[PDB]
Amino acid sequence: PKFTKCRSPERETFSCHWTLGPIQLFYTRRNTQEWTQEWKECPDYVSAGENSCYFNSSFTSIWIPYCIKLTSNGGTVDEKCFSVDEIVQPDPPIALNWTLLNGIHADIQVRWEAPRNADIQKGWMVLEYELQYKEVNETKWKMMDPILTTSVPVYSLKVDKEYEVRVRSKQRNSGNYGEFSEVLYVTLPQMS
Amino acid sequence: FPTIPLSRLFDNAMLRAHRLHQLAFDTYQEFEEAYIPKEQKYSFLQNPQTSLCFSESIPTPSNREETQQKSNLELLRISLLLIQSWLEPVQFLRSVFANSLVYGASDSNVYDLLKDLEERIQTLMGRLEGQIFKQTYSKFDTDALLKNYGLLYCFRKDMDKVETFLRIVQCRSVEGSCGF
Repeated sequence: PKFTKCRSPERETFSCHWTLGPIQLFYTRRNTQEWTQEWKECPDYVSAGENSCYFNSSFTSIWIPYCIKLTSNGGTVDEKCFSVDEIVQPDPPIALNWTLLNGIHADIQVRWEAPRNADIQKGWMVLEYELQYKEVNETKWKMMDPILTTSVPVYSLKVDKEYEVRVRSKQRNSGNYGEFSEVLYVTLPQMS
Repeated sequence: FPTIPLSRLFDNAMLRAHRLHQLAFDTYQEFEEAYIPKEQKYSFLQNPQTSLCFSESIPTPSNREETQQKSNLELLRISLLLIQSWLEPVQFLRSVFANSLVYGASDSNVYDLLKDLEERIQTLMGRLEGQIFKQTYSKFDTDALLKNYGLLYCFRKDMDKVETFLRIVQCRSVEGSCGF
C-alpha cells in the first residue's frame, strides 16, 4: 500500500486516499508549541470513500503541520507530513456554457460557475481558472492564460468544426490544479 | 457624513500582498525542489525547534470559522504585525534571493514591498476605525540550509496569512468586490 493522495477541496476539510491486512491511518498535528498530541486513528473511514479518511472542519486547521501514517499488521506502510494549505486543490467549475459574442468564423463567450463549496464570496478562497478547448477530432488542447473571472471569450472558432471546452481551477498562489469540468461541446451556426 | 470608497486602496493593498505571497511561494518551491527531499521536510516538521516560526508567537486564527469571527481591525492588526515581523529577517534571505531565478526575487524588492504594504495597512486601519493591539512584532532569534529553508517556509506561510486576512476584510469592506 501507499498514499494515493491527500487533498483539501475548499481549504476547510481534507481527506486522504491510498491504493498487510486492514490498513489503518493515524494522524497527529502540532497543537500549541510542540507535537504533543498522541496519534489518533482516522476519525471517519466512510465519507471520502473506500480506502480513505475524511477530516471534517472540526479536524481541519490551516498553517499547522500534520503527519499521517498508514499502518498494517507488519508496521508503518507509509508516512506523510504537510499543512492543509499545501494540499488545496479545488473541485471543477460548474454550469459551463457558451453563447455567441457575434460567416466562416465565429466568436463565442464561455461562462461557468465556481465550485459550490469554495467560499469566494467571503474571502476564504480566491480561484483562478484555466480554460482549454480543441476541435473534437484532434488530440492536443489549446491552453489559455489563467483568468480571475468566470466568463471568457474564445475568438475565431471555425463554424464548420465542433469544439470541446473544459475549465479547471486552482487557489491563487497555493496548491496545484484540480479536476477539469465536464466538457462543453460547441457546435456553431453555419450560413450556407 | 459619507465616506470615500475604500476600493482603490484595497485594490492596491491586495496587489502587493499577492505579489509578496507569490514571491514567497515560488522562491520556496524552488529552494525546496533543490535541497529538501521529503525525508528532511518531515523531520523538519516533526521538530518544532527547527520548524516553529518566530512569527507564530502572534496569535492568529487557524481555520475559516475563527478567521471570519474576527473584526476588520483585528485582522488588519494581525496582518500589520506579520508584515513588521519580516522587515528585518528578509535581509537574511539575501543570498537565497540572490542565487534564485529571481523574477523579482531580491531582499530589496521584497523589502520595499513590505515597507509599502505596511504603510498601506496602517492607512486602512485609520479608515476602518487586546493582546494583538498591545503586542509588537516578532523578533527573529538568530545548518545554513536548514536556517534558510526555515526562513522561506515561514515567509510563505505568513504571506498566505496576510493575503488571506486582507482578502477577508476586503470582501466585507467593498461593495461586491468578491461577488458577481
